[PDB]
Amino acid sequence: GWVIGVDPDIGGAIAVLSPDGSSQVFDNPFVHIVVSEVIRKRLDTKSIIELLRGLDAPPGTTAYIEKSSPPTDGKQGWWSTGFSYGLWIASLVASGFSVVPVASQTWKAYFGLMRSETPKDDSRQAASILFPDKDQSLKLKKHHGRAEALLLAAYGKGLVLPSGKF
Amino acid sequence: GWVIGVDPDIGGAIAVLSPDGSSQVFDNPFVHIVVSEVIRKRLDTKSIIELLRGLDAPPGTTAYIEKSSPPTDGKQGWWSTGFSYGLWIASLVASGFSVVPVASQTWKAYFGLMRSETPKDDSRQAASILFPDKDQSLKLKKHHGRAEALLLAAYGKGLVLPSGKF
Repeated sequence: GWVIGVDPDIGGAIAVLSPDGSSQVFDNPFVHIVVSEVIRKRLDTKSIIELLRGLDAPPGTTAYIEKSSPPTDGKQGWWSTGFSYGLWIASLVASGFSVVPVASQTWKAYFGLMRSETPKDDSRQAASILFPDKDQSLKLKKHHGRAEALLLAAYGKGLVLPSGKF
Repeated sequence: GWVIGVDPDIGGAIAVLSPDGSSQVFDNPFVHIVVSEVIRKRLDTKSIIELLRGLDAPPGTTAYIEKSSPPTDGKQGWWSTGFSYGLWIASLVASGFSVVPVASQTWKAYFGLMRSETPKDDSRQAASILFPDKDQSLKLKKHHGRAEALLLAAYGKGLVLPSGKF
């Protein structure tokens, strides 16, 4: 009855949809790291795992995670993408959750965002239409990570946008 | 009293040194994946975790893992490197182990392999000198992953090569 959505990137989030209709979303924890004298962010492994071990989702809950691709930042931009992705899939399988990777094109096309002039903005609107109680948590432009994780869970659950304006 | 060494790559291995002097080494489990019509290998997350949960190393054992760098295969060659690395560090932290990353230059320089004409061959020799009971398991050229994992654990433990020939 539960479902999890994971935007695995820095700036991402993990969302939990419960069978009683309620939802939750948590920002991905991160630390700082200096790579070649440049300040980078890096996911916080311990905080992610402890977050997963504190969820109310029963073991076996399916986690829908975006398997993405950054090709204009190149080396150590794909290392970061694979690192964050490998970190999340391992943390989920170790917490008792089943993992289903979803292409970014797939969940965006389902919610009609594939060719959006404002993709991050529309995802927050689409996420607040599905979960109006998260409207506070989708206010800022930096909340598109929370929105993607919610849409990833909503796609995996098969939710549909109600008829109305966008 | 225990120590773990992890060559995180495909073709890598995980080694366990016990306080009674004995040692073990396991090949990294993998699956096949077709990426852009090309057959690739990819670490087996479930088999890695189950392997970690079956070790006799008590919780809190430090795991020394190589943090490496492949720059002549480029895109999706660094995604693979970060993916395997993120997969391992998450699987280790989730199994109760503490992680200490070690540069490839660091452990190679400690065992005098930094400027070796035959780096993979010498690592197997160095590993069989430290652990002669693994001589059978270091016979083939493809066993350099097992050797690296053993040397990673031997470095983290502070072992020294006895005086003698190489």
